[PDB]
Amino acid sequence: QVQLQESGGGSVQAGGSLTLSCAASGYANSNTCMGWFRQAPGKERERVAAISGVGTGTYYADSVKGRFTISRDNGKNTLFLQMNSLKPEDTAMYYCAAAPEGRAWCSRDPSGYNYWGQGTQVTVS
Amino acid sequence: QVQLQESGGGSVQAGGSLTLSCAASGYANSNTCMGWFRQAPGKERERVAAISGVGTGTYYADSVKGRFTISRDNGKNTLFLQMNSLKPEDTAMYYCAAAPEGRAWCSRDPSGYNYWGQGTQVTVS
Amino acid sequence: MHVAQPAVVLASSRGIASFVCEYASPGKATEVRVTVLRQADSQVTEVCAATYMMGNELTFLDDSICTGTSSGNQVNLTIQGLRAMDTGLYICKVELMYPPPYYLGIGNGTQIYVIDPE
Amino acid sequence: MHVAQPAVVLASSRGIASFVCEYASPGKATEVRVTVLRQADSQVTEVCAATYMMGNELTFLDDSICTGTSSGNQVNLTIQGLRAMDTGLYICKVELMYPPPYYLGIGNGTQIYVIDPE
Ligand SMILES: *[C@@H]1O[C@H](CO[C@@H]2O[C@@H](C)[C@@H](O)[C@@H](O)[C@@H]2O)[C@@H](O)[C@H](O)[C@H]1NC(C)=O
Ligand SMILES: *[C@@H]1O[C@H](CO[C@@H]2O[C@@H](C)[C@@H](O)[C@@H](O)[C@@H]2O)[C@@H](O)[C@H](O)[C@H]1NC(C)=O
Ligand SMILES: *[C@@H]1O[C@H](CO)[C@@H](O)[C@H](O)[C@H]1NC(C)=O
Ligand code: NA
Repeated sequence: QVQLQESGGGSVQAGGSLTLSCAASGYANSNTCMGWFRQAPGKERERVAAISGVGTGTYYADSVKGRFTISRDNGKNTLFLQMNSLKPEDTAMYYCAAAPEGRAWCSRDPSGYNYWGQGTQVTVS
Repeated sequence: QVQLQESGGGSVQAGGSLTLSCAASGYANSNTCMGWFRQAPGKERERVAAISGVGTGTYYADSVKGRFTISRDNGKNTLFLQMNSLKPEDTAMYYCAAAPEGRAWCSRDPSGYNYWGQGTQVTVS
Repeated sequence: MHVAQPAVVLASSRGIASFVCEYASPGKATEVRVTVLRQADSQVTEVCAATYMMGNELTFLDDSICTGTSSGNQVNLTIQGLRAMDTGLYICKVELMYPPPYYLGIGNGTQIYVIDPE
Repeated sequence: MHVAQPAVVLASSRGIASFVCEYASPGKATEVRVTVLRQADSQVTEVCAATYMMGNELTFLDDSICTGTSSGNQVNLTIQGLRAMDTGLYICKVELMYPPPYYLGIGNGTQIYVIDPE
């Protein structure tokens, strides 16, 4: 089965920068949509960014449009979230998700992602 | 992959009885709809009977309603068609079909079945 | 999308098990497709699917063990001819198909318990 | 069901590849779901999916590389942002979802060839 593990999270100052990694392992079909979700204290998981399983196709939330960037390495083993111009509102628990193996197109709701990572905290002063 | 093979077909007299078997093999999900189709010389494949993947749910064609019965063994390895009061019109090439693995509900059109058997002839005098 | 349904339901001696499946429709949806997914032994099984239409009565895709009637922004599903081995988690997937935009909802699931008479 | 589509299509320098996908609708279908399956290296990849209501424009399920517009009983699909490694057989699955009965059609597939500029 597919297993995701986050890294590169931590606390930083406002207007700062961070890069979150999500090492994906045990893929039968590596052409699967992956995305990032953030959960604020109490509020539900909203999708920040997501990349298509086939071809170059990045999709972002309006709240992080331009400031955030989602990317994949050549092997499609590791998923990255380039976070720039971090605001206090970006403070949340960030999770890296993946669609059902083979599903290249990306769901907006978190119900359309089967595999999830344990999660990583990102604080912004 | 799933593979189906028919048996127990042959020529009989009018108002006779036959029992067709369809030994199914290589199932990841055994809870899948199976059915029987017949093809007359020239005319297309019409569904005679079909059984649900989940629970006891048999569905028949009005032409064979009451005279034909579809059943499954405990293991869901072998599919049976109990044919009684065979009329000359029943004379056709009988095929045992199966829906996509996991599809419990039964299609009426043969297009909604992925796996087919080689076939077996049934003649009625 | 939020999708609520009973946690547990007991099937009758005959093997009939009804359960509601309500959904918090964000937009004025006209077409909605309710799909019953049975999850057991680490594998999913599509039991049946029903298309709720505005101007029509709830219509199930060809022949299935499922019956039921819609009532506003919820559906009363009725699974028939169940046996002991069918006992599993019956997850209720809801989709707002038309008009756009597309919304997906998947409930926690109704654990339907079944017993064979004698 | 019979589903026809181009045998081969070349992707532009930018990486856009359009192709038609017509189907011989037996019944008076209202809802049709077109799904693009990319087959390569003995594995299937669901590229995108869209629902086509007869009297309305084509709508794709959430965010995908696919765009297009419907016309009667055929669809003009447009896959964007393709690269060299995406080169494969793009099979066009059609499903008459509503009203019953259910019909499935899978075409031979469009072999979309792509090369990276410099
Ligand atoms: C859910 O529905 C159950 C059975 O449905 C009823 O009988 C079938 C054959 C149809 O005629 C249908 O229109 C009827 O409603 C009921 O036993 C049960 O009470 C219903 N539950 C709720 C909460 O509405
Ligand atoms: C398929 O459509 C292609 C262009 O895309 C269409 O027109 C643009 C301006 C947008 O409105 C877009 O949403 C439409 O899908 C054409 O280049 C191509 O020739 C069309 N194919 C055929 C066979 O006519
Ligand atoms: C589903 O289970 C979760 C526990 O993780 C709970 O918070 C939620 O209320 C449940 N939903 C419903 C509709 O019962
Ligand atoms: Na379906």
